[PDB]
Amino acid sequence: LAKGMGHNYYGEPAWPNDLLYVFPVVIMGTFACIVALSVLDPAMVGEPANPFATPLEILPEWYLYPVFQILRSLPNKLLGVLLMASVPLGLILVPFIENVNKFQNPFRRPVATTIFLFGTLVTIWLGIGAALPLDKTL
Amino acid sequence: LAKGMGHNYYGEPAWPNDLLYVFPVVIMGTFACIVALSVLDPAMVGEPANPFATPLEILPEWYLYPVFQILRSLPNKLLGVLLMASVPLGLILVPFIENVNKFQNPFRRPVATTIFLFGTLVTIWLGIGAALPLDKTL
Amino acid sequence: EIQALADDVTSKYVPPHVNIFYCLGGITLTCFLIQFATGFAMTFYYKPTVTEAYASVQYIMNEVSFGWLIRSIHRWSASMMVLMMILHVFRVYLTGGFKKPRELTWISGVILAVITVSFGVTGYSLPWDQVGYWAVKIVSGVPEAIPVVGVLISDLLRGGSSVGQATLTRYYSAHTFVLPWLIAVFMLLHFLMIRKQGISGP
Amino acid sequence: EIQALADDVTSKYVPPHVNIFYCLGGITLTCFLIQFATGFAMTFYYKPTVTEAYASVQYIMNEVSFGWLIRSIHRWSASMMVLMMILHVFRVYLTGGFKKPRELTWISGVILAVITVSFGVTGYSLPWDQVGYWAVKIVSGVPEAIPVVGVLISDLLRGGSSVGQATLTRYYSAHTFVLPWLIAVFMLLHFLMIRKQGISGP
Amino acid sequence: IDVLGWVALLVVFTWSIAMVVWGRNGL
Amino acid sequence: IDVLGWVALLVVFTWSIAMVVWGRNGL
Amino acid sequence: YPFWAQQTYPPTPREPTGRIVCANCHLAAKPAEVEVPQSVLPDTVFKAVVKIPYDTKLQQVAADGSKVGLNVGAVLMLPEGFKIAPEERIPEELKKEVGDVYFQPYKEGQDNVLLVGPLPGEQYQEIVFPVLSPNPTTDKNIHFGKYAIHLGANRGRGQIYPTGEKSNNNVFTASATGTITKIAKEEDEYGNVKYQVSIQTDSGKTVVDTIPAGPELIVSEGQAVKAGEALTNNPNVGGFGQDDTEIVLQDPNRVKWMIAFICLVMLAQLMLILKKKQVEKVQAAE
Amino acid sequence: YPFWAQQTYPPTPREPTGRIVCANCHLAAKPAEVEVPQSVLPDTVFKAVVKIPYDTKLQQVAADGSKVGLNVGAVLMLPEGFKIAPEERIPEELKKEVGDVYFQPYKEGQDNVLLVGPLPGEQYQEIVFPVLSPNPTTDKNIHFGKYAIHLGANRGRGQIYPTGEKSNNNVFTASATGTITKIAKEEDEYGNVKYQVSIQTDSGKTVVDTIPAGPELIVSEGQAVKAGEALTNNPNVGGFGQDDTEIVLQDPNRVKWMIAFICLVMLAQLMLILKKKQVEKVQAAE
Amino acid sequence: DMGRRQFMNLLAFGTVTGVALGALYPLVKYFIPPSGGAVGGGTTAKDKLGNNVKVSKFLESHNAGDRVLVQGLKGDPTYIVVESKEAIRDYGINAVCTHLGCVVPWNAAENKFKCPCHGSQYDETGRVIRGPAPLSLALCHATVQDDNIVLTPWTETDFRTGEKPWWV
Amino acid sequence: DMGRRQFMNLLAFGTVTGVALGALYPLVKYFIPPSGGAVGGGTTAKDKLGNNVKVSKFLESHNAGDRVLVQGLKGDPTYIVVESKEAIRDYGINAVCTHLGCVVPWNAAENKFKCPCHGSQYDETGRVIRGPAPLSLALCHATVQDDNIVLTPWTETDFRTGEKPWWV
Amino acid sequence: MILGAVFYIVFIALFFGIAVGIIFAIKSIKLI
Amino acid sequence: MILGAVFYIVFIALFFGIAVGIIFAIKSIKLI
Amino acid sequence: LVLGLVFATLGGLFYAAYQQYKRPNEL
Amino acid sequence: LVLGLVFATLGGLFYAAYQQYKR
Amino acid sequence: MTEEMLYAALLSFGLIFVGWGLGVLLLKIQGAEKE
Amino acid sequence: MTEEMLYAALLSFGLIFVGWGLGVLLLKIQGAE
Ligand code: CLA
Ligand code: CLA
Ligand code: HEM
Ligand code: HEM
Ligand code: FES
Ligand code: FES
Repeated sequence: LAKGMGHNYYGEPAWPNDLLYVFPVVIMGTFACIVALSVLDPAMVGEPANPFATPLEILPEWYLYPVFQILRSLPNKLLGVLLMASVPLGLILVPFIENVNKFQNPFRRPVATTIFLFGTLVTIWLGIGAALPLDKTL
Repeated sequence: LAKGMGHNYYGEPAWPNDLLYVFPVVIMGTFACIVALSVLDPAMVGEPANPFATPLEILPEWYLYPVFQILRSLPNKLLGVLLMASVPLGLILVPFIENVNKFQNPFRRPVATTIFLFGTLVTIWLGIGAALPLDKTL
Repeated sequence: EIQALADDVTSKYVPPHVNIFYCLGGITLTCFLIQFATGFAMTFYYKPTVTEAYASVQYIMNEVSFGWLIRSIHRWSASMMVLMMILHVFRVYLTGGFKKPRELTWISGVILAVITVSFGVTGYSLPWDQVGYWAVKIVSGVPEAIPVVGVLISDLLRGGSSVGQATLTRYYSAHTFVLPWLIAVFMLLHFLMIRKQGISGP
Repeated sequence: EIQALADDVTSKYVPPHVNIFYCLGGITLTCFLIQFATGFAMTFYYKPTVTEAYASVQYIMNEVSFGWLIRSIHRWSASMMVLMMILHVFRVYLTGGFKKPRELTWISGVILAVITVSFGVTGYSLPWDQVGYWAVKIVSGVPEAIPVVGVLISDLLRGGSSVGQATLTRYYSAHTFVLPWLIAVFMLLHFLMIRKQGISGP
Repeated sequence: IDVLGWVALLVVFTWSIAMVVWGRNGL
Repeated sequence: IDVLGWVALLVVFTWSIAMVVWGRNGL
Repeated sequence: YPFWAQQTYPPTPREPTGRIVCANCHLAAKPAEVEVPQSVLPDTVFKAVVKIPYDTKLQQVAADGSKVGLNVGAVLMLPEGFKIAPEERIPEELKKEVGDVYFQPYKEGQDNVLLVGPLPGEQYQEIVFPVLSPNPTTDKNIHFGKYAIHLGANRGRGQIYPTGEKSNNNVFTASATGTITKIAKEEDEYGNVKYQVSIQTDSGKTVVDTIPAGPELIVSEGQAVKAGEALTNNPNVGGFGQDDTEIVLQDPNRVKWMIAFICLVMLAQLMLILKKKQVEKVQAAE
Repeated sequence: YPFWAQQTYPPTPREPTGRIVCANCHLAAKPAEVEVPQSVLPDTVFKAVVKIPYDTKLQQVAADGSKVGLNVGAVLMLPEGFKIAPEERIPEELKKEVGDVYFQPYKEGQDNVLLVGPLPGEQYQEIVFPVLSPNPTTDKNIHFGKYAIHLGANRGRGQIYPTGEKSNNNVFTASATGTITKIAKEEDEYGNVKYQVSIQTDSGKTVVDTIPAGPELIVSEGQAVKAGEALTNNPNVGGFGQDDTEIVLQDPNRVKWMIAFICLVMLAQLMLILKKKQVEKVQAAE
Repeated sequence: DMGRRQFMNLLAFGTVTGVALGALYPLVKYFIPPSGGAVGGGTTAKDKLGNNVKVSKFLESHNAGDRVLVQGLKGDPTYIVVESKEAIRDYGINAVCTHLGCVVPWNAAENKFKCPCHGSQYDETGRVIRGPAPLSLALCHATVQDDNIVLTPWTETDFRTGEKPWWV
Repeated sequence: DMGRRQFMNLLAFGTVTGVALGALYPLVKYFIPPSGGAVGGGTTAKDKLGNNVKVSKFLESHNAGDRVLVQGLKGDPTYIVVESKEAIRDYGINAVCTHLGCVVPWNAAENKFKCPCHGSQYDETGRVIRGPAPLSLALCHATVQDDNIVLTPWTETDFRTGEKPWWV
Repeated sequence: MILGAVFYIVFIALFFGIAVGIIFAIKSIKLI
Repeated sequence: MILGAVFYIVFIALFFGIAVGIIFAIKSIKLI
Repeated sequence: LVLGLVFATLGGLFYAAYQQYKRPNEL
Repeated sequence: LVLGLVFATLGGLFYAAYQQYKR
Repeated sequence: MTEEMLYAALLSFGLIFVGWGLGVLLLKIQGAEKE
Repeated sequence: MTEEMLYAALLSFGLIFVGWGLGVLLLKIQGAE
């Protein structure tokens, strides 16, 4: 379903409009799951009486773990700061790094994949907290 | 500038881009006066609220005067409410009313102008809340 | 510079026939842009609460570097946007810029005016001063002149009973969250629906 | 009828290729749309004073109509948007989305992630209990290890030299005024710069 | 335990309706 | 009073600069 | 008298509502104005005219009931820090020639809230105050900005005494809903002369009352039922009037920069129309 | 003992920091767990297992210093309103067969905060609580939602007495930095048997000390300078452990509608893929 | 084969919109503001100089109709009053101006609530003798709930009308 | 005629940008929060337990090692202490290990301060042991004022080491 | 107030402005 | 927490999802 | 009990996905 | 005095407009 | 308290294949692109 | 207190023409076609 006009580069072949009619299925599907959840497992509350009273864990959002597991690991400094800054900035440079490859496809260049997988392992591994299984152990 | 083929109800004859280079003049000009008037007539800090004491002036900002002069004039009801609602809604219908001169602009049309001027008089007159009893005035 | 360079050249589009008062539109807009900035700036020191509302305002005046100025501008620029918008209505009206080709730009217009007046009305009460606290007290019942839905309206705008701090809570949400998103939406339509002119000749 | 003739029809076009994980973009977006709504809904009862903050939250849970539900959703959908965004990053990374000419769609991308994480970080502290009040206490100094201005940075984010009175005020402004306008601007670019294709094939 | 003892349930019900609402209109 | 005794002033100054900065580059 | 408000509501001269406490006793309304410059530099002696107008002509019934002249009074609330200039900072005619009475602070300390105890005649329909503006530099408890000033001007005797009793400078309605038959207006003797009354309303309870000297009588016998209302006159000819305003304690410093900026703006604009438009020859060539 | 915390910090069993007050005396750490259902309907008797694990084997030095068995203790903080089910609401084996000790409220009223005074042996590495959930319907001071539950489990004797003095169930370091020459480990007589010491550190101040019965000795004479450190053994073999969790007081009412909605969603979706996509024949014709 | 009947979707989008409203219902409810009966106008009897308009606080003080404000009924005025018999009065002239909405003042002279905003002159009981006022001032009760002269929500038929009150 | 010199605009846009910064300066200043000047902390009596705090109260139980926090210093929490002879302990440490954000924990055992969050060790007078403990803890003075104890805003020197202060 | 008149006339200058120059504006680019 | 694992694996399912079906995906539409 | 269903409703509702899972057809 | 200038600065700054005016 | 997520995670993964299955299975009972 | 705006208003109107003037006048001293 893809001929020769205004021909070349990149574009559109088959399934036009009405895919935007399974989208509502996705949206409803997304909502539903978040709704079922909020019910079975709601939120809660905690303090506003004594801020002189330090808790002892500090469980920031789950996705601030790898970064947190870093910040607290290497002796403060800015290496951590600089290091965690390397996550977003380091990314911004990727389409400049792994940027060669045209005719092929994208899953046939290991000096990316390998690196990717590896980095998403460190990430996980670092996903750890309060003297949790500790940076060491694994 | 202007010949024959781009025909319709819209048009662009002379002065392209760089008018958007007097705009900054306008913007600076707007700011300056607001800033100037801001230092000349600094924001006055008023006295605190109290639900028990009320009277002695209270007017609704200002552009709300005509509307306010109305609401309080005619014995409450919804005639006032309905009446002030008539200001915005009544307007939305105008391009439908004074819109019989599509083959010719409605600006010389007095049965518009006259009405416009007239209504912007009432508006004014109503602005100036004016001391209730003698909120007679013109 | 390509990567989607295909449209870029779409720039210095097209000219003007006869103008000047035709600057009202952008002026009013400007006054708004001025409000968004100075308004935002105040969300860093304003506290939407009956107890701390009034105090934070004085705090801005005498304590913050230029608080008195950011606020003063906001107060003026506000009264200016409205003033300018009225004049823009004149410009437009007296010149039949609503005629036929463009009437939707005008309606979204009237809408923009209701959004704009609403801004002032909610913001006017934020310094929880008497004028602002009693002006809200007075406009709260205005809508009660309607059946079940005339008081539901009022109950929804004030917070319930009469004028609590929920009134201030809802008024702040409205002034700094709601209204700003609406005007942005309608200034958005109002501007896009523009590829317009008017009254000219050969 | 068809008065609405501000240039229309033939909008019915553009065919697709072969994907299945190319939804993580819209999902994440959806989770956001969900946050904007429920988030906004809470600006009507959440009172951000260091004295009132905590209380208003319970008020939403216990004393408010579905408050417990609007908030519970907001809490989940938040963690979901972030979760989904990461997966979207995977999809993209392992699909070669930031193609030859899409590198800008990817960078605005990384930007969108920093905005999104920021949301959680500021909102996490808003109910002002201990986990949220101490997590902010702990992340405030993080920037002070950066010379030249690292402290200025910290002093500007906490609006002071210690966590408190203004930290919550700036954090609320950031979470409900600033951050939302930024994500809207970058989702805006991110989506518009999608006047290109995407995959590979045979 | 009733994850299946039950999901196996809820799931196939809406599924039966699925595989059946098919036939219904497939005819 | 000094609206003119003064605006007439401030105004013409930036004006002189105007009419002059013209010549300056008009040459 | 102004002294009366001080003694009656000693803490503050104005009710939470904004109405000044005079109106409690001077229930007749008449004009009132406060004239102060839009703004004054800090530590500057300036004028503040409290106009309490009323054409000299016309007399009010004095305690004795005989027609007499008018005397004025007031209460002025300047913003925090302002207070009258030291006798030596008051220029010649400038501030010293115009008005010269005594400004007593509502209470020990409040030098920004003065009662004009002195009750001048037809000479002070003007009354000028030479106030000295504060200095936010020498006083860290004082800041610049726009602030409010309030006024409560009076003239003509009060209708009520701090004693709780009413003057003869108003109306003494009747006690019963009924027809009176006569005027028991006899004199008295020496240090007093009442003009009693002989109301009837014989209807079961046939009562009569007492009206003081001063207020004239209009109707009586034959009719005048009403309901224990309108005596037969209200000699009240003067009253209270309020007016508010605001003044800006200006920091010449703020002005400079705003004037500085303005010049950069006008200047910055000049360059725009100059370079931009006026240097349009390029395509102006083809 | 649990009874000790109650008497020492009577108001609350947990410090503002979250650490339970046991750790003040039982400074050795070991595991601890709380097992409660994700959620329970209101007014339902359910299980709450407080595991305080440790392999039965191994003995601690008792007061006399002889090796003895292990005894467990704990403190449980259920959320507001929860309290143990009335003896009659506790099912047979279900709740009544598993664990049977005495749950004493930390203080008069607090039925949701129980001390497991009773200090069972190797029989209670489990310890089950049959608690009864509140009802927000019959109690308008109780609401549904997710709430927190806390645990402080123990085992093994404490290292400190409420008397301020320490037990023999911990190391007793030396007093002086120096070499000891002998072991003054004589017995005693009757209701006691200390194992004194004869430290030297003759260096100017030649001091000796006192070690109690129980902890073994390792080094002594000839060397053992250090600095008034390590006695010669650590008999402490048990300790405190905490664990937190949460349970949702669920309103079956909430679930119904969410389940109702879910079905409308799945159903509303069915109709979508059915009508939309599958009914694509129109152009599927050309 | 002869399809051409996407005239059923008036069911697909039918049930969809169905889900939409279902989910929108609670959100709308959420925005609608809850019950109550106190919080401010609860039960203390605040004042005008720093006290409490009660019974054994404001029983043996009044005389010719004394005006001091307790609090409010969902946000309104309150008192303890008195008249021509020497005893707090049994009724509650809920002084919420019925015209535009200002707290009206009481004149112990003209014995007419001379509201300043627009000039309504209700009696010393709320009887607007001269407008431009709509209906006389609001009302309530006049007792106690133990030490506090307490009243509460009004639905007792007005006496100045005999028939139902001007807001029942 | 020979124009072609829009090489001046390096002045039009020059002075424009000029206006831009001028207007931007105060906006930026505005965002730089207010600081101190005389340096002093205006207290809302806060307890380590959340309620009003008074002198003789927390100042009396100081036995060998009392360390509980009250409404303290601009971020830095203030401990209340006394020596053995129970005299106004001339030091009250703000458990301020400016390390990674936690409040320095006193030692019920060491009487020193051993931070658990990240391993910082201290002594009795705020004296760090080694590390991750950054430096020696900040000290205070010893005084009371009408059941309202008075310590003062720090910018001053410390005797534990002898040199000008670092923890001002 | 002060601005009371700032716009009471700034707008009248405006009206005249449009109503004047304008009627007479395109009233000659296509008049006779 | 609960979600702790909701995404600890929802994402691992995702990875497998793309890294698996994907390498092998276009690894045949243009492989040999 | 009822709680069992609830999650069997979340786990069972993930079915949303089960629909795209089928989404691919022909055009 | 200085105040005089200030407004002569507002009235005098209205010049902004005096620039478009140059159209 | 790990075992609460340990089972919580296994479910997210698996269910994916359970859904995937029914999808495949669904298409199969109606006609799935065999080529 | 009207006389404060009465003069405040006259200024807005006039200044317009004063500005307009200098604009015209400006163009004139450079070529207005
Ligand atoms: C080798 C290949 C490799 C690959 C393919 C990846 C891939 C990925 N990593 Mg990762 N990583 C790697 C190696 C790799 N990593 C290594 C070697 C390290 C150790 C040094 C890390 C450490 C790491 C961390 C710590 C994190 C990731 C995360 C992530 C991903 C989620 C994207 C995101 O939302 O980030 C968005 C970014 C963040 C969450 C970091 C916060 C950044 C904020 C504080 C500052 C942003 C500053 C701004 C942009 C800089 C301006 C500078 C100015 C001068 C202009 C992701 C898909 C993130 C994740 O999994 O989150 C749930 C995450 O937190 N990685
Ligand atoms: C012929 C042309 C013409 C034109 C172009 C205008 C133009 C304009 N007029 Mg106007 N007018 C005219 C003729 C005209 N008028 C005539 C003939 C009359 C005589 C009766 C009036 C009487 C008049 C009055 C009395 C007022 C105006 C106002 C205004 C303007 C401000 C608009 C605004 O923001 O209001 C937006 C809305 C409001 C100010 C009122 C808010 C009302 C709320 C309570 C409800 C809004 C309803 C909402 C849509 C929901 C509907 C519910 C349903 C049950 C009804 C405006 C730009 C207003 C003004 O000058 O404001 C500064 C004003 O008060 N005009
Ligand atoms: C003042 C110098 C000024 C004038 C005059 C003016 C005019 C104007 C017109 C005639 C249009 C319609 C344009 C068309 O059909 O091509 C128009 C449109 C927009 N304007 Fe404007 N404008 C003046 C000033 C300003 C200023 C200072 C701004 C603010 C940046 C501004 C903005 C806009 C916008 C936005 C539009 C929308 C245009 C579109 O969609 O094509 N104007 N303006
Ligand atoms: C899951 C059913 C799903 C798929 C598959 C999918 C695909 C998809 C593609 C291929 C694009 C590219 C569009 C283009 O090039 O013009 C795209 C873009 C957007 N999507 Fe999507 N999408 C799926 C699901 C969803 C859902 C549920 C939403 C939320 C309503 C959503 C949203 C968006 C948005 C926004 C865009 C940008 C579109 C544009 O710029 O035109 N998607 N999606
Ligand atoms: S508000 Fe009192 S008469 Fe109108
Ligand atoms: S903050 Fe105390 S040791 Fe790290």
